[PDB]
Amino acid sequence: DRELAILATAENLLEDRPLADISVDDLAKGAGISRPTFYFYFPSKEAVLLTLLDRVVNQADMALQTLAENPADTDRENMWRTGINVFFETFGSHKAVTRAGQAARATSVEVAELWSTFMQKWIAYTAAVIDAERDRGAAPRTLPAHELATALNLMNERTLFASFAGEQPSVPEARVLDTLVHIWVTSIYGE
Amino acid sequence: DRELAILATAENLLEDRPLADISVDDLAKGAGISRPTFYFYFPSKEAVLLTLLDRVVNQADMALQTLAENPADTDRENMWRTGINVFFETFGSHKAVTRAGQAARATSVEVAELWSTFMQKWIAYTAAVIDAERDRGAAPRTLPAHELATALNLMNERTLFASFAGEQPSVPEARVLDTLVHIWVTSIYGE
Ligand SMILES: NS(=O)(=O)c1ccc(C#CCNS(=O)(=O)c2ccccc2)cc1
Ligand SMILES: NS(=O)(=O)c1ccc(C#CCNS(=O)(=O)c2ccccc2)cc1
Repeated sequence: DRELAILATAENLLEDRPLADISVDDLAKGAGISRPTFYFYFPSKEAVLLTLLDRVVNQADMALQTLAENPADTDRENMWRTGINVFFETFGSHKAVTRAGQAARATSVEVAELWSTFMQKWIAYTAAVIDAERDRGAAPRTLPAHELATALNLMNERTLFASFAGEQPSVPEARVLDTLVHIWVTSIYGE
Repeated sequence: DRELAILATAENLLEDRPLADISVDDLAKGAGISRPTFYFYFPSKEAVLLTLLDRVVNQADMALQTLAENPADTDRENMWRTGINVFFETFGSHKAVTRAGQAARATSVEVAELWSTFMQKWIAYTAAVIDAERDRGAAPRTLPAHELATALNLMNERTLFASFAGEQPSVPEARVLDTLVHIWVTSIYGE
């Protein structure tokens, strides 16, 4: 729609500057519409970022749901690698939205609640798979599954974001998947 | 000095509200001085937070240096637990400064560089101990030591902060030390 044009303009402009340096008039100009026509589709530039983040987070969530219903036929290391890779590829494909979404989180209760809702879902699913692994006798009963899942998911949130944002310090982007898979597998399967 | 009174006032006021909701006049009033006398000791409320964070970070750093020179006589699990506990106790004792310091980081190049400098030091020290553990034949040569160290330190930064800030999701504060020690020990010693 013109809606898609506003979203595409915002994702494109977030690649060279922060949301603070983008005006409603910048987004309108980019989408070939007026300022008031803009305000028809979205109440604020903040609402545009929220919609962009919602789309990225639901893409990750739907990719993980697809994988959950369609297990890869490989060893347990390559199965965790496949699941972590959903997040690596999805957020890694939308770095500017990921970086601006993380920033907004301090300032936007809707952005903070969106990230919180999905992190709770992804942790609950992580804990359920660890529990299944313990029930089949492949993983030892060590930490409570939900607490282990929480820290592994927060590790991935922080470590993926540092790599994508080029922070110092960070794991290089070409090494981060293998780094996370090692810590997940040793911490889930180790005595 | 009056310097200490300004710092004590700022740490006390950060326990009930963010830096954005504190005025230079609030800090002056709390320290029993005028606004211009305030500006003698610090150029901005931002500079007060930077000094508070600098003190907290250097307290952690000096506690870790003391431990490094004075190894506990216990198994390797309790030794990593002792080292992680420096961070748990130091930042956990200064939650309001930790929370405001993390926030400022998006907005303050000095705060971002301070955290970055110390994270690089703590990762370099973590990697050196893993390497020593591999050299003595107690730890297997798995991931590159520096990349493993990076992700474990970023895990701790994020997970400690979520617990302290009461985020959803978070590991409960009374379980976070044990959760982190499990992941460090299994990921450092596991094949
Ligand atoms: N947001 S996050 O990056 O912390 C994260 C969150 C969750 C997951 C996951 C998962 C598990 N699904 S599975 O990999 O298909 C699998 C199936 C069966 C046996 C082993 C594994 C990965 C990452
Ligand atoms: N900022 S952070 O929380 O990620 C972190 C960073 C670094 C450390 C540490 C450490 C290692 N020193 S040691 O524990 O004394 C030890 C000595 C000998 C044998 C095993 C261990 C802990 C935590």
